[PDB]
Amino acid sequence: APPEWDWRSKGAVTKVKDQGMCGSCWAFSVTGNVEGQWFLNQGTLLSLSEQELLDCDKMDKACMGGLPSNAYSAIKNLGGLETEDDYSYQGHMQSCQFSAEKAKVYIQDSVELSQNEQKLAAWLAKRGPISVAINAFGMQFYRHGISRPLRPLCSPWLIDHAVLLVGYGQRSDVPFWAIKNSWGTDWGEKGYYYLHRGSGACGVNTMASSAVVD
Amino acid sequence: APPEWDWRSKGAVTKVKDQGMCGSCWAFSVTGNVEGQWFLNQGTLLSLSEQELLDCDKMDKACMGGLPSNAYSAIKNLGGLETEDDYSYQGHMQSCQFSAEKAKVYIQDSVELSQNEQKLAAWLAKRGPISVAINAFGMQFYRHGISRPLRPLCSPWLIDHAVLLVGYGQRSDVPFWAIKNSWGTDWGEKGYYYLHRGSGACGVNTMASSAVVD
Ligand SMILES: CCC[C@@H](/C=C/S(=O)(=O)c1ccccc1)NC(=O)[C@H](Cc1ccccc1)NC(=O)N1CCC(N2CCOCC2)CC1
Ligand SMILES: CCC[C@@H](/C=C/S(=O)(=O)c1ccccc1)NC(=O)[C@H](Cc1ccccc1)NC(=O)N1CCC(N2CCOCC2)CC1
Repeated sequence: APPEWDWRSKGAVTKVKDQGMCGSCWAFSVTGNVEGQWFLNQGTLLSLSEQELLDCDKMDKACMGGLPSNAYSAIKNLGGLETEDDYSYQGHMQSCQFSAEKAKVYIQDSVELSQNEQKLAAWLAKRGPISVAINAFGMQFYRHGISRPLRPLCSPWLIDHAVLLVGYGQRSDVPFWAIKNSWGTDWGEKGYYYLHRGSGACGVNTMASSAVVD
Repeated sequence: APPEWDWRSKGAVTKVKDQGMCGSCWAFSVTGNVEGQWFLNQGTLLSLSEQELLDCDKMDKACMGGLPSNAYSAIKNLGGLETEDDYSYQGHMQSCQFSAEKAKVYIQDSVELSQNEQKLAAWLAKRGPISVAINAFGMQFYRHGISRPLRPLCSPWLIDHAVLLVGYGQRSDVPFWAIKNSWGTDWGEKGYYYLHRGSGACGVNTMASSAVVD
């Protein structure tokens, strides 16, 4: 695997979005991963609908939380995912407005990735952005820099956020993961969270996954 | 046994893989079975190395064919199976790169199952995906739907392929076996072959087996 890699300059990542006051992080983690997979496997980067997951996925609970695993399944079962433009984000659940004929992206499966961060970096560089669940301890008071919270304070037992691994590298010889958040661009480093890489920081390596598009 | 059952929605099946131009079907049939056994008995689904079998299993012949029975014996003798991440698939034989400390999965033995399809269904629903040898005639032209070639075209005595039973059920009162193939996802129904169940179709029930984990 390469020493460093980031998908933003390669066209596999959409701009940073904002979930607002809705606890829909899980939906953004999933669309971000699916957007990357569709670009790399079908050739076009599209901004996909988180709202479809909020309204047409009852296994998950919209603003009250969800799991990428259930999201991938819902998208497959529904028959596709619409774009942000055809099904805009409202920040709250509503009756399902999914239209099989409006869907432009399809999922056929999903995979759970390795818990080894070296292997995760290799997968990322070769197959695209990875959906990950993390403990958000080191994010609220976050501004910039490579975050490395006191280990016990960011354990995998309290994972409570879902985001996206977009790249990795080293800043002054300190390994990092470039993580796309969903709280707008005015947060952190242009909407991104940089986390220490190689220490199982905030359980970032424990629940990595990706959809398998058609 | 349940009227229907499929391990895909239950987390015991990895993504559909692709042999490439290599007669390594036997290796995929075996890793698929072991992946299911380790998930059910140890709790985690890991994508395992078919390459290990191509390079380290000397009773079999890598891209020119193999027997599930030989493969189970090799895995046991080697001391386990490494993951796809640690020992990636190349589609051709190489020198053995197996390393004891890299082994993440191990088996204690293997069993040959009954040819009775009702018993096989019951065993599948209770113990997991089953490795099966099959006459691949019906798969050569397969597009979709429940395959049921004429007897003389799919003789149960002309076995040439090895796949994995992942589920069973019925489509319009027609009983079927859901079979995971290893020719990529563009083949068949998203990489899967659906075969008539209850008629010993293509000898699918004649060489059923499974690794024993625990
Ligand atoms: C209120 C839900 C917020 C939302 C997004 C985080 S957020 O809104 O940006 C945020 C972060 C930090 C402080 C406040 C708000 N969180 C989630 O969707 C998280 C994401 C997640 C967590 C763990 C593993 C994988 C994914 N999931 C959820 O919160 N879920 C609700 C509980 C559910 N549990 C299932 C088992 O039985 C108990 C309930 C799982 C999904
Ligand atoms: C060139 C080998 C291809 C490979 C995988 C099939 S394949 O690549 O998907 C494909 C599909 C359709 C047409 C051609 C090729 N096949 C095998 O490994 C097959 C799988 C198999 C066959 C028979 C019983 C059990 C398992 N094995 C073999 O081809 N082997 C050679 C013959 C040997 N004898 C068979 C008869 O009894 C004594 C031993 C068994 C192993």
